[PDB]
Amino acid sequence: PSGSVLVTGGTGYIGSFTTLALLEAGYKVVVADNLYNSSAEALNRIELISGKKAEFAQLDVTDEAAFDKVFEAHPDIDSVIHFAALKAVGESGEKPLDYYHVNVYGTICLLRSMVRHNVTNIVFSSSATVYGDATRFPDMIPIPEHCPLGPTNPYGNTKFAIELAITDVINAQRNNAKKAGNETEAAKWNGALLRYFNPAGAHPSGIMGEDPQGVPYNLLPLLAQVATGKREKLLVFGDDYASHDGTAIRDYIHILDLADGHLKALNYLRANNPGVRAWNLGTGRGSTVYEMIRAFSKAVGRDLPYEVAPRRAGDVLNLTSNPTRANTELGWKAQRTLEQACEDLWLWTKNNPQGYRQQPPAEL
Amino acid sequence: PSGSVLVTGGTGYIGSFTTLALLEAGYKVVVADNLYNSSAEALNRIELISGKKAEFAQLDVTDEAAFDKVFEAHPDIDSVIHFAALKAVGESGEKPLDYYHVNVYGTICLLRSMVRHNVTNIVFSSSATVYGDATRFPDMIPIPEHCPLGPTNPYGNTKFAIELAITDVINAQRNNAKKAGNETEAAKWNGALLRYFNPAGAHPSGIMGEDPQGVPYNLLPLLAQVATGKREKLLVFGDDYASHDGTAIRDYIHILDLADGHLKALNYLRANNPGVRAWNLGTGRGSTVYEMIRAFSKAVGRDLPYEVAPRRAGDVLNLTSNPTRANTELGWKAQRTLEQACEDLWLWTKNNPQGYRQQPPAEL
Ligand SMILES: NC(=O)c1ccc[n+]([C@@H]2O[C@H](COP(=O)([O-])OP(=O)(O)OC[C@H]3O[C@@H](n4cnc5c(N)ncnc54)[C@H](O)[C@@H]3O)[C@@H](O)[C@H]2O)c1
Ligand SMILES: NC(=O)c1ccc[n+]([C@@H]2O[C@H](COP(=O)([O-])OP(=O)(O)OC[C@H]3O[C@@H](n4cnc5c(N)ncnc54)[C@H](O)[C@@H]3O)[C@@H](O)[C@H]2O)c1
Ligand SMILES: O=c1ccn([C@@H]2O[C@H](COP(=O)(O)OP(=O)(O)O[C@H]3O[C@H](CO)[C@@H](O)[C@H](O)[C@H]3O)[C@@H](O)[C@H]2O)c(=O)[nH]1
Ligand SMILES: O=c1ccn([C@@H]2O[C@H](COP(=O)(O)OP(=O)(O)O[C@H]3O[C@H](CO)[C@@H](O)[C@H](O)[C@H]3O)[C@@H](O)[C@H]2O)c(=O)[nH]1
Repeated sequence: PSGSVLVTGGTGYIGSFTTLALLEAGYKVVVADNLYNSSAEALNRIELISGKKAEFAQLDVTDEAAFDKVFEAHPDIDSVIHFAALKAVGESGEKPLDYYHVNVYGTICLLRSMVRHNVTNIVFSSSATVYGDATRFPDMIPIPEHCPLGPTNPYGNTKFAIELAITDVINAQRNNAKKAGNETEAAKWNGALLRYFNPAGAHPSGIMGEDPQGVPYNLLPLLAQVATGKREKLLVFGDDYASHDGTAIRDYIHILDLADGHLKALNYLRANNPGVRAWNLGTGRGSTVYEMIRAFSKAVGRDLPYEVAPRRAGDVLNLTSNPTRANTELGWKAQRTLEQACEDLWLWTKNNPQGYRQQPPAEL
Repeated sequence: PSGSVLVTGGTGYIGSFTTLALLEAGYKVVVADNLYNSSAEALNRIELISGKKAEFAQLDVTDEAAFDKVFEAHPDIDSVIHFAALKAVGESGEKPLDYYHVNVYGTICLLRSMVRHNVTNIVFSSSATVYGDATRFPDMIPIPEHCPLGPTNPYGNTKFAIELAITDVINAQRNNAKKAGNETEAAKWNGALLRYFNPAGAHPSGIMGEDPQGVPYNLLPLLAQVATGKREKLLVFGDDYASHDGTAIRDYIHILDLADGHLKALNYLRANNPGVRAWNLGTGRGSTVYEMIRAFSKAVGRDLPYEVAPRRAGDVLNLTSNPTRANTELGWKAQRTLEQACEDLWLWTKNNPQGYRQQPPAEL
């Protein structure tokens, strides 16, 4: 094997494609999830694509004893990728305690169990919401990693709190080893703070994609529901923004390039051993809402109906990425394009309108 | 009774004088502590001074079920003052996980139990370390509340993370009530973020003071050990600072004024109901290390011996407070002075060289 990796979440959206890329790289993957917002079927789809399958452990991330059982059964893990969290921004303003309990405390349980079993590498799933609004700063768009952090929602604060925790915990392990004159043990402890932006698309085979629980709230999944008949139309949130057409700007990156960025980051940790460092995982291409509706409509064939609604509270003007650091240091670049994401997203939705609770059509 | 209050910590340094001021105000106090860094004897000293005694509950703050038992036995609490935490800055760089588990997660358990039992007011014990170094900002000294936060140690990050949690949790309770057209229920939820600076001194009766576990590390307690014979001398950390004599600057506030600030804040919450707001609890008077050694030496009689050592890592130049907000809004001002603190501190140490594990001399 080319190494072992524990993947919390794993059965989730970004988690599934990440474990897929890991197995195809030759890694041994153990997936940890309580299946709150995903299905275990995603693993079966991985086996059909890669030929390899990951071991599955069903446990709550807030259960510290459960993390111990995993490391005791797999003492060769050495590195963990952390996806397990709650990601609904609006919901975080309704019940932030559940977010602080799952995201923050869940990470605490992980780190404690990590130190206890001597797994020294962690790759955290941070968001771009930690930057908040970047228009209050001159020449801060596109957004670099050295941008001062300041979230505007409880979800962002959880991610921001974890980043501070990851830095402190890991640096302590390194500094305590340096004090004891053990530079060897110090170099082993590393952390990758990957700040995702806006993910989109699915697998080109059309057998794997995003299948969450509850009602979708993101732009593309809602557009997919319009094009499939579940939704009547789309509600554009604000048309008076400082863009050219009037809609907000985001950085939409393909899920395949997003998941591949973990492989680059994990290698950079096992190589240089820089300790803790953050990286933006975007494309650098800013796209308006109107452009996305048009891009996805072109992928489907017909133009999807929409209606203009007032601005959504907490929505920033621009969230374009400055991925120059990730391109040079990690050697990672967004291969797939924005339009290329709409094509295999629509491929996934058209063939699988009911996600994983159905069996895909005759594919190969 | 003039209200009921749960006081986590309570048996600790700032906690003891706070519960003392609460009982003297007519409040009903239930003290929660695991006695990690304090003794239960402090309560007996309170009974001797105030005549009233607080109910004691021995429990870990990371035990959510224990918090439930308290609220179920005391359904009339309605408000909680949160002191329970780990405060050693240097130690936080050695084992930050224990700090994130006790400070951050302990607060999470409290809030969850608070929402569960409908106690709506919380007064958090924040530190001035959340400001970090304020010299990187023009005209930011003395330090106002609107200073952008940026800690330099894991201990500061825990306090900073909690502040964000307190804001999000409480604002959610208010906003959810507003959405349901219930402005009455929304006004009940409030939070006071009291950012302490540098506490000093003890009770003028000399029967109550600071008696922690382990070895002291703060300036005044170490000076007290020199003047009592336990220490040989004091080690001044750096004499090349940008002050007039060369030593660092801090804001030393008497523990009695510090504890009384909670009464003012608690009243401001039950009155205006502003939701969440931060207040600095200092004097505005900046004092160097040399001035403190001289001030305490004068309180003892003889001049204490000291030796100059290089700078301590993470020590900022200035930490003077800008308490103008606390003076106007809360109607709180530091009555006692700096020199007045050294006098009753030395009174406490001279008569009680072994803290609470001894019986005080014949006092009244
Ligand atoms: N989707 C986005 O636009 C976005 C953007 C930036 C960052 N992220 C972050 O990336 C990560 C993954 O996002 P995603 O889109 O893959 O979402 P997702 O919901 O598909 O993945 C999250 C996974 O966490 C699991 N989980 C939640 N609580 C758990 C618990 N207590 N115990 C065990 N498992 C638990 C869920 O079952 C799910 O599989 C999250 O941390 C999210 O905040 C996502
Ligand atoms: N001392 C300072 O210079 C300073 C300055 C700024 C802020 N503060 C903050 O003020 C608060 C009180 O400080 P203090 O000087 O009174 O220190 P302290 O040690 O006397 O008080 C802390 C109390 O917390 C208790 N405690 C710790 N962990 C616990 C747990 N898991 N369960 C139950 N109880 C637990 C201890 O037993 C102790 O009584 C702390 O939050 C501290 O960070 C102190
Ligand atoms: O029905 C809709 C949905 C969205 N939008 C707009 O489309 C853009 C993108 O919306 P969405 O997909 O919800 O993304 P963001 O609001 O940018 O935030 C998402 O992407 C973040 C990246 O950091 C994640 O952390 C969050 O969990 C996730 O809600 C925004 O400008 C919205 O105003 C609409 O106009 N109409
Ligand atoms: O032996 C000593 C101890 C201290 N100092 C100096 O005295 C000053 C005050 O030291 P100390 O009492 O340790 O206070 P701070 O370093 O300012 O921090 C304390 O006060 C904070 C207020 O926010 C709390 O949060 C921390 O827990 C606590 O360590 C500093 O300039 C030190 O460099 C010395 O020169 N020699």
